[PDB]
Amino acid sequence: TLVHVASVEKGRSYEDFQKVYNAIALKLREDDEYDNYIGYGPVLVRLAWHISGTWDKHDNTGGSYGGTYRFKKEFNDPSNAGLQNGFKFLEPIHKEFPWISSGDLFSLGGVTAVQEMQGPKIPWRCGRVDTPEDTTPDNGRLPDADKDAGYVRTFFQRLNMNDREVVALMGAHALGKTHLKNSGYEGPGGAANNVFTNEFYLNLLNEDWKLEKNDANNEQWDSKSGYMMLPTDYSLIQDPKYLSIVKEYANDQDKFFKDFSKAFEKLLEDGITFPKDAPSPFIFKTLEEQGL
Ligand code: HEM
Ligand SMILES: N=C(N)C1CCCC1
Repeated sequence: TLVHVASVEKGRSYEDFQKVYNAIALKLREDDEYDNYIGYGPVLVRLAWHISGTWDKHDNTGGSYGGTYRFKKEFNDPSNAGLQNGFKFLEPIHKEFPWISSGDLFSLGGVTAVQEMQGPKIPWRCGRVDTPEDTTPDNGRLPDADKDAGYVRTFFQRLNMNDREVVALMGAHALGKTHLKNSGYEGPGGAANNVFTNEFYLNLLNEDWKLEKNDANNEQWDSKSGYMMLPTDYSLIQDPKYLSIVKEYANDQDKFFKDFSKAFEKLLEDGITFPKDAPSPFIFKTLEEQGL
C-alpha cells in the first residue's frame, strides 16, 4: 500500500533516453553471436518482464520501480536463471549512462529489444528510483511453467492482468528459447526466432503437438518441426476463453501488436504513480528510423 512516485532523473528529457535506447540498440546489433546467433533481444525482454513480474497489486511490493534485481536475493532467484546474461549486457550501458536508474534501464532494455526486433512501438516512461536492499521481494513471485490455464489466470490476477492481457503478453514466447540448464525445458540447440511476430499463436494453432518428456524429466509439448511449448503455453489452447483470443491474434498481426504494446507498457509501469505533470510517455525511434 506503498506509494512509489516517478521522479525524472535530474534535468533529463526525451533526447537523453533516446541516447540510452540507441546505445542498447547498437550493442544489440553488435553482439550478434550470443546464444547461437539469437542475439540478446529475447533475454532483455525476459529481464524486463521478470523485474516487473514480482509486483503484487495487494501491497505494491515488487515491481520495476526499485530496480531491486541488482541485489543478490533477486538476481539469484531460481526463476531468474539465465537473466544474468541480460544484466551483463546492460552493465556497459549503465556505465556510459550512470544517471539512469536501474528500473529505468532494465525496463528500457525490454522496450528497446522489442522495437529493434521489429515489434510494435512501446511507449515508455522514465522516473523509476532505486530502492534499498531490504525492499527486494522474496523469491517465488514469478510463475511456474508446469501448470494449467486456471493457474495462469489466477497467477496473472496478482499483476492486474485480464485474459486478453495474458494472452497478448504470452506472444513474447515467439522470442528466444528455453535452455535446459536454466529452466528444465529444452534446446533447440541452435538459433531461434529473434523477430517479433504473432508466430507463437500460429504455431499453437497449426503445429502437430506431442506431449513428451525432456531430458530433465519434465513434460513439454513438441512438434515434428522442432518447436516446443511449455505446459502453460499450451494451456492457452486448452482453455476455451484463451483459445478464442489466440485465434484472434493468429489472424490479426496489427491487433496483436497494439494489444501487446499496451499490456507490456502496463506490466512495466505496474506499481508506479506518475505525477499529473510528469512528462508524457516517450516513443523512441528505432535505429532504422534514424538511419543509424
Ligand atoms: C505463465 C507465464 C510464463 C511462464 C511460466 C514463463 C516461463 C518461461 C520459461 C521457463 C522460459 C525459459 C527460460 C530459459 O530456460 O532460459 C521463458 C523464456 C522467455 N520468456 Fe517466459 N514465461 C511466462 C511469461 C512471459 C511473459 C509475460 C514474457 C514477456 C512479455 C515472457 C518472455 C520470455 C522471453 C522473451 C523468453 C526467452 C528468453 C531467452 O531466450 O533467453 N515470458 N519463459
Ligand atoms: N514456446 C516457446 N518455445 C517459448 C520459448 C521461451 C519460453 C517458451
